Formats: sequence, structure tokens, C-alpha cells
Amino acid sequence: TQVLVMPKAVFESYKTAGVQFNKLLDTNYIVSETSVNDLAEIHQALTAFPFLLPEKLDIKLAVSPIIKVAELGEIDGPEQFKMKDLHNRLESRLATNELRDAGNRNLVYDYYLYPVDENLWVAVQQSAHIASSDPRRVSIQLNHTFFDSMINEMLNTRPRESVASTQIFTYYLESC
Amino acid sequence: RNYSGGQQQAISRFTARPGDPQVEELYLIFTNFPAQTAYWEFHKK
Repeated sequence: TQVLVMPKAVFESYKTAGVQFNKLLDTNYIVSETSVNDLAEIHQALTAFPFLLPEKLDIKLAVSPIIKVAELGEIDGPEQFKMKDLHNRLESRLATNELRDAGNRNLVYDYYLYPVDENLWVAVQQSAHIASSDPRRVSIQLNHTFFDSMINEMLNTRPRESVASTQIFTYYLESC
Repeated sequence: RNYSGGQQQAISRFTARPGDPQVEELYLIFTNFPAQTAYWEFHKK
């Protein structure tokens, strides 16, 4: 599968508006149903995801929409230049956000897993918590219900013995 | 009325040992309801 981290604000928009979650990995669909700021915030939320996913089980972290847009802007086609214009807007909006939320600094997020098919693992970035001393341990303890949600879902397809050897399984044990 | 020689009942040899309330709850599920045991809902506990 592929984990797609998005802020709660973006997730609730998708659920309220009724945006097909299946096609959020297809660049051509997400850019039509997603605002420029939402796309930038998804990038920022991916870059703030602290956990290492079980690559040994073919569980990858999604490539941010900005990179996908940047790549398509360099590939010949009938929409290439519209995609380049979108890229420029994403960079300016992303820089605008980075200059505003730079003060966030020392905090960690709660994550909620919303499985969508076997090729997409929506990870909702919820309320922040302040964590300056050993934020790695604080993040682990806070995300207990995120770790067991991931374990429950990958045990649907992956062998139990293999999942038991992942860092995600370990994080669950360390939390409780 | 029999004082010198009467019935001699067997005395139980085993005394139950107190256990942890959580191990007993999970164990009774493990043995009595072997249906949800092979799923994370039970394994996580």
C-alpha cells in the first residue's frame, strides 16, 4: 500500500464534499478536487510524518502532490503548461505557509488511519501536542491507536510472522 | 452414630491459585471462543 498523510482539515473536506478517496493517488484527479493550499499542506504533512513505514512489506509513504505536479510539468502533453502554472502556485503557497507556521517547531501530531483499498492508507494528521524533551518517545506514546490500526490492517494481507518483525509492531509494544 | 470407624471421604489435593483478572478473561476467551482469537482484536490484548 501507500500512506498518504493529510491534515484533518483536508480529510474532513474530502469526506464532507464527497471526493473519491480511491483516486487521490492519481495526480489528474486530486488536483481537480483539491485546492492549491490543501495540496501544499499535504506536502507539509508528509514531510512532518515522523514514522518509518515497513518498507520490507512494500508499505511506502506517498510522494507529495507537489512533486507529481512538478514532474508532469516537464512531460510533453496537452496539459503540461497548465500543470506548470499549478506548480508555481504550489511553491508560492508552500513558502507562504512555511514562513507562517515556522514557529510550530517543537510538537508532534496524532495520526488516524483511514484505509482506502489496498493501495492507499490515508493517515489523518489530527491535533498537535507540545513535545520538546524526547519528542520521539512522546510521539510513540501518543500514537498508540495509530500503530494498532496499521497493524490490524496489514495483518489482513501480510503474514503475522512478518508483521511482528516490523518497527510499527515494535512501536505498539513500546507504547503498551 | 459412628465414632470409632465410619465413612472417610477423600480430601481434595489441589487448591486454586489466584490469577490476574486480565489473563483469566483472555484465557477463557482463548479456550471457550476460539473464533476471534486468530485476529488482531484478540492478539493485541
